[PDB]
Amino acid sequence: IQELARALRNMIRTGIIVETDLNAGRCRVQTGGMCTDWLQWLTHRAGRSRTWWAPSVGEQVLILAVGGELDTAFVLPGIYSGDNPSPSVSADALHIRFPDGAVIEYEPETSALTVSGIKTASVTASGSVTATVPVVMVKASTRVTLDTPEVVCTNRL
Amino acid sequence: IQELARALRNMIRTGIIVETDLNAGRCRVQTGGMCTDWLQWLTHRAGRSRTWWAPSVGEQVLILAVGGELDTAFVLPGIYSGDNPSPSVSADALHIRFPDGAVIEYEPETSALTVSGIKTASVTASGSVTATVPVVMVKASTRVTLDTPEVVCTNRL
Amino acid sequence: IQELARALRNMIRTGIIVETDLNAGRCRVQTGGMCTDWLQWLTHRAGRSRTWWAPSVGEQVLILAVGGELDTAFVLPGIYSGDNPSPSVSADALHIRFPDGAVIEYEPETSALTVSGIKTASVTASGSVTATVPVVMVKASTRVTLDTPEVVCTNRL
Ligand SMILES: [Cl-]
Repeated sequence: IQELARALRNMIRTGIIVETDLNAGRCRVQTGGMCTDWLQWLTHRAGRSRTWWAPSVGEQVLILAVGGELDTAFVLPGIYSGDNPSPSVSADALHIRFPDGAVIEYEPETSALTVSGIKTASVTASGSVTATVPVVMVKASTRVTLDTPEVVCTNRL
Repeated sequence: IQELARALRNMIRTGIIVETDLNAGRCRVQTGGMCTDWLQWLTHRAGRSRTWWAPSVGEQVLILAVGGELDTAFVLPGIYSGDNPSPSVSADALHIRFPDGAVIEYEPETSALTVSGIKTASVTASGSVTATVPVVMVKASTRVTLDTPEVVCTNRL
Repeated sequence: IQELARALRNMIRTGIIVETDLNAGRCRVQTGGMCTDWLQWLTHRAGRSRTWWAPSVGEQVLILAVGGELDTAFVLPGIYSGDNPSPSVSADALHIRFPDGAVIEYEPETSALTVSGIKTASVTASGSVTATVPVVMVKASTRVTLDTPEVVCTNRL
């Protein structure tokens, strides 16, 4: 029958985000000769842990229709394109490129953890922050301020 | 035929996690008028790099059936709900909210990297940990301990 | 009809990565009695933010065919296997295991943020890096170097 085939071909589609609604957490997607209604996108976690990282206009995605009584569809980022190419060719590295030019990266080849291209950086811990490593370098252009009752240097200078 | 249509509608479904098996890495999901058998969930990576971040009871997910000789199905988190709403409305930020209230976040708008709401924090490196930035502030309520043969302050006090 | 059923069963498949092309960002996958052509894989983000974390040979994945005029298919990691088992059983923790043995982990149970098993670690910020916590420990086997015009210890020693 002719629409079982229509339902099957529309079950999984690919397309481009054309509009986002950050409050609703929904987007509209151009796929084939139409633009979808407002669809939710899948995120990494939406349970006891919750992630948020909104897809952007121009981002290529899959659209998965559930069909049935419900008949909703969901958006799943993301697919590399000419406009949005892979930011790396590394065999094993996790590489994250933010639109401000910042990079978060771990490269298992050199075992190098890299954060760069940012302005601010804050860690607020209630108990302990420790660091255990042969060499530590701080290159402060302005000054390092040590707001504490106490600093123990263990040996020499 | 009437079950091609049944297979098609059951190919992609949405539902809610009702039980987890952390040892097996499987979950059961309520979808429509039934609860699935124990299904594996998809994770970010399961190769040379491996991720683990178990979905939780109450989390809304997609279920994707492979059909065929195999006929298995897999669970894919996650979809925002009333119980589990988006933890942010930020246009570009990666925002992670843990159930202990901790937040990991980078906001490209302010280029601010944020870790907060945690107790402990440990970095164990075999070689070098360096930090290159104009201003550095440490606000230790108790004390900072510098267990090293040597600390070079490069200029003044 | 006999190939609506063939299209339906081939719509969603599972298989194993047998070859990768890091430049093209494509992989070939063994599924059933065949190996696919070069298929793109889905990544976390491919928009204003862009992620890269290539799947590896031996990694079990889903393959999603879009059918239709396009008829392409996309690869979605990842599924735990005997070769690539879950690196954790933790109820709430995000756990990342790199092939160099490094671990990135937050465990909400103990509220402990863990980075370990790495060699290098660099943060390059243009403005501020601050840290706000009762206890701070640095255990430098070799030396800590403070390349700054100024360090203010706020009280005592
Ligand atoms: Cl992800």
